[PDB]
Amino acid sequence: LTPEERLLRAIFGEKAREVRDTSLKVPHGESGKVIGIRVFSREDDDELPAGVNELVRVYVAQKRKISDGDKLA
Amino acid sequence: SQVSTRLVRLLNMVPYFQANPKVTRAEAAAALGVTGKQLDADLDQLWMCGLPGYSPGDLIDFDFVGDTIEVTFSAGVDHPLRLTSTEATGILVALRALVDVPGMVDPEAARSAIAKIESAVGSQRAVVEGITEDTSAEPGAAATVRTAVRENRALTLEYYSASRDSLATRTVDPIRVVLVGDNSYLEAWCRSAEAVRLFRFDRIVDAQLLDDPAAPPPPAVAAGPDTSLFDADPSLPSATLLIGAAAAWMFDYYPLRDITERPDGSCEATMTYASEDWMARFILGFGAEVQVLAPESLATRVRQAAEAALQAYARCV
Amino acid sequence: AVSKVERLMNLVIALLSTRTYLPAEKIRTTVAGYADSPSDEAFSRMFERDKNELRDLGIPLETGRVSKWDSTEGYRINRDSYALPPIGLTADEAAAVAVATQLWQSPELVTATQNAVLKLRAAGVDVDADGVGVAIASTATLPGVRGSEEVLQSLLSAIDEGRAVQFEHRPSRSADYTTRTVEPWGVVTHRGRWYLVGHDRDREDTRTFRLSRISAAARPIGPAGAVQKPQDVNLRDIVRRAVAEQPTGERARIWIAGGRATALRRQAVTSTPRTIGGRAGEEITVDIGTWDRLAREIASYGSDAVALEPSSLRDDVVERLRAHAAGGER
DNA sequence: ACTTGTCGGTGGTCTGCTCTAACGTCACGGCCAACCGATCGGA
Repeated sequence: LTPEERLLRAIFGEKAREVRDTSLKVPHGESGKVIGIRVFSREDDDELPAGVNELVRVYVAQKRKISDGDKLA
Repeated sequence: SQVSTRLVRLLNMVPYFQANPKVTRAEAAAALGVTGKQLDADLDQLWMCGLPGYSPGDLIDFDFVGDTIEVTFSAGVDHPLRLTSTEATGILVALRALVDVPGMVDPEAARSAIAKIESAVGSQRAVVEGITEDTSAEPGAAATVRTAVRENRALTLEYYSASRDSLATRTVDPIRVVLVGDNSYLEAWCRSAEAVRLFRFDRIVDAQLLDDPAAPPPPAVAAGPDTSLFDADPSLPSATLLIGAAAAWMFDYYPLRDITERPDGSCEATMTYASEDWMARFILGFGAEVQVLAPESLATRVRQAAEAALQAYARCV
Repeated sequence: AVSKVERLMNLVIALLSTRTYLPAEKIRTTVAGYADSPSDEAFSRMFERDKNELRDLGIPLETGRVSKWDSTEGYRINRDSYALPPIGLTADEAAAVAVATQLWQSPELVTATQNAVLKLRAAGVDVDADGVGVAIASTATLPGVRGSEEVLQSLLSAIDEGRAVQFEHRPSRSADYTTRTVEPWGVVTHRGRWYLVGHDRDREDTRTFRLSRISAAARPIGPAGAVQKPQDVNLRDIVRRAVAEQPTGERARIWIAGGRATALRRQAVTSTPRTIGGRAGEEITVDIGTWDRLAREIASYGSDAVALEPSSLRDDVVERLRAHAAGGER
């Protein structure tokens, strides 16, 4: 780490752990209401591909009304 | 070795300082049993060692407020080191040895300590164990004695004097409790005779608590832990008796002196006696196994007692 | 220039604070004190010595691969095994520990007890001995605790190592020493007296040996882990059976003069006053137990205690009294 | 009294090289399946 980052972490007390944040976030320009979550784990006897331990899929549902720019025909 | 013990102490200092937020120098020195300079050197050595990388916000940091010690960054030292087999075994052995001693410690507390230590270390039935799960043989006199010692209150004890073979009720003020050999003795000041005497727990039938919190004289005059004024004195008479080979019971329970070996059993020993009657009873108990040699007066008294006993048995039916 | 204690402290801190296994090269480069090694072999020898010393202190080092995709081995100290579970101690337990920490006298036992007390105090609880105000007077005259100190330490060490014990034991000072080789099982105390429990390899029986009789030559022999005592065996029950065999013997009626024989008065089960030969007293029906002990107790009091039944005990007492009254010639 | 540089040994794991002696002896497989224009090399 850069010396400034180490100094800041020392001052504020946030310990520097060897972890990288990879949180899943909603992509740009998307929203809606979560309707279903499916979680797969290797320990539950699932035919997961080799090297994979956890796999979670989140479904987002959205209702789109008609507006400017939409194409009708 | 010494270095290993120093390392263990230095590693376990951090949890101790975390447990007590503002422990002073004197308390730490008393807890660790070390001098001030040694504790200061150990604290300095512990101050400048910590996380790899060696940043001032990474290694162990303290906060000195006057003469107080506080921890600001444990550097991962959150719990003390575990207990090795030897020290845990020694602690368990000491606790199980002291639980059976009457009056030195409450049996319930000893059992609770044993259970908690076994749970913490995870020991099993393959370790040292006691004889009785629940004693229940305490008549309550030991608890009263301990309460009197703690609260410094007058106590009444009915002590059986083995030398004189009589029951004497005395009012004494407890001073301290000491252990001699395998028989713990209670040390207290008796106003009836104005002297310090040692009373054994098994010889006390019952104890009565009184509301007379009077300070005993010895604390105001002399409070020596030993006070063995009559335990071993040259003024105590000594009896010279012949001991047979068969009568080997007394070779262990009594302090025989001047022991000499003879295949024909013509060599005797010498043992002190508190009272003439006690020595006479001790001689008469063994029967023909013990022969009286000196003094002549003791032998004559024993012979007269034996003749009187024979006459009494002849008269009785 | 880094002291050995500082080096070991740095090493243990680095191992504890690292969640992944570390190879030797990373420890050499990172941890201070390992950068002054003139050669790689010297560093390896020093690291092996330090690791052996740390392992001797009970720290549970774990060795494994750095990663599932790598072959090099690394080092890591488990935090769960390194940390003892928390325990809450009351005032009574603290007083008990403070009283018990001042019993041993051997330097090894004293050091072990001091280390255990230090660890217990650092766990969070407080132990104080000045509040109780109880000390120990006798320090070199105890035949059970002080006398049987090195022997007890050797037996405990052998039990921990799971090895047989060879020693010399004699039933009495009159008898001769006999070499005994038994497999230890445990130590049980009764009335403040130690009793070693084990199985003899020369007689094939379970025997209890009093530690006072056993000399200090408690040599441990046999490979470690070769002793597997059954779990269902209750050592305390065996010790209790060995302490006393005869339950109550028989019932004997003894006449004792009133006001005396308090020791025999306490042992009386039933009492019945009776005056014989112009002397008042009470006739008590008591047990027998050890015949010799009862005979000695009766003969000690002389005319104070008069035996009535059985006739054999009265005859024995009369014979002993006649032998005493013979004048010491025989 | 404690500790360390220097010396030598075991066993396991990862990595590389050399050897094996009945007789054996010259490959299928084939896309491509457009369209126009310009240029160099044979007949």
